[PDB]
Amino acid sequence: SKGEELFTGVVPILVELDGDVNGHKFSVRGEGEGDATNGKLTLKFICTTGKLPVPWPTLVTTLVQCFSRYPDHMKRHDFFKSAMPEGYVQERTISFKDDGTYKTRAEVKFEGDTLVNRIELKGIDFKEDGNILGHKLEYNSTWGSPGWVRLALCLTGLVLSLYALHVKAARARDRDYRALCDVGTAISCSRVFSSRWGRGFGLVEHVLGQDSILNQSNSIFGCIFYTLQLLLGCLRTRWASVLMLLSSLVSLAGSVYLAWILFFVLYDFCIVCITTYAINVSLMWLSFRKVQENSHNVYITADKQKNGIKANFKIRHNVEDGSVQLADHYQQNTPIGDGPVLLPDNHYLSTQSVLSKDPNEKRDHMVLLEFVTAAGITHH
Ligand SMILES: O=c1oc2ccccc2c(O)c1[C@@H]1C[C@H](c2ccc(-c3ccc(Br)cc3)cc2)Cc2ccccc21
Repeated sequence: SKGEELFTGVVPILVELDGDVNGHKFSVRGEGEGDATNGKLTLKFICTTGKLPVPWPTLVTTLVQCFSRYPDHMKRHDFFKSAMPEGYVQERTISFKDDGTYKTRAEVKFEGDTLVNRIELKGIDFKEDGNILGHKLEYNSTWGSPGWVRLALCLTGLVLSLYALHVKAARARDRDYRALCDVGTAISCSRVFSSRWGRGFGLVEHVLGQDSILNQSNSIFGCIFYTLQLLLGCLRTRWASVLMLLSSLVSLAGSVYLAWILFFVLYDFCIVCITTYAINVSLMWLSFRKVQENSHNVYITADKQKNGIKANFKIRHNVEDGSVQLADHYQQNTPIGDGPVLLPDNHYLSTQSVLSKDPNEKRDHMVLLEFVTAAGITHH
């Protein structure tokens, strides 16, 4: 498109936002530059009116997708640049799960040589004690609380594993030892932990032999697994999530095997064992949700009725208590001008945002670096 010529260099950016969230009025001004050749944005935003009444992370998506890097084989699908310099109107509804909603209307267009994004934001139905108005979101932390749920699951698993280790040793030292989980008759955790399936899962010896250092009491692996699940729950990185997921998958396989041993080999309804299986299913589901979460591609489709595009996507904001706050985004873009625009095939934008602080800035502010690449259409 002709608009493309406006983005091959470095372009100055002005962002102006007037907002009202549950009657708390505020204004933001941002300035910086966009480098669409590298899909890169660098901006600093200031709350001009005082303290921002919502967390800065919740405004990132509202505060110029014309600066996305569209690979060359996708140049025909870049609506945003094709609508320039005349610009486009961008409207969103952002639904914060179990909380309020933002509605935004922005005009994005060139004024002289500056790409200007002017935005009106209305927020309603937010909870004063919630994560948004209550300022409970992490700004950019790389480590934090694991959350009450993960903590309960992992400490319970760890405590049970430690007790199983203790039980195995005590029963090895006294045939008449009775554990708290020795309920009687057909329920003896002592017998379970003392069986060959209680060491190396009854499998290690058959691959690594019985001498191996990996042929440890199951509860040792349990201690390690629950401790690492909790510690990885303190990390805010993709790789910690993938590790949690893979280890949960292993724990799933092992739990099903051990349950089979319980019911068809040992004939023992081991309540503490079943409890660890339930904890393992819980952690499996948590790591599954985690891996899903925060991928956050912006899914774009053409809206021929408005000569524009629509998009939808999910943002996950880390909460200081270790939980996550979903922000479900619905988006529409319509050209301001009457000249031709590109209507794309289905695709998505992959976005990475880095939030930081200006050590010399005393006003409430956010420094933002952003990298966005178009994808979702195979180059073949
Ligand atoms: O101890 C046991 O003896 C048995 C002998 C016969 C039949 C059943 C069992 C039994 O049900 C287990 C489970 C094994 C569990 C555990 C949980 C997770 C992992 C683990 C997960 C992922 C990765 Br990666 C590595 C290890 C290992 C063990 C730890 C544990 C702790 C207390 C009580 C029971 C158990």
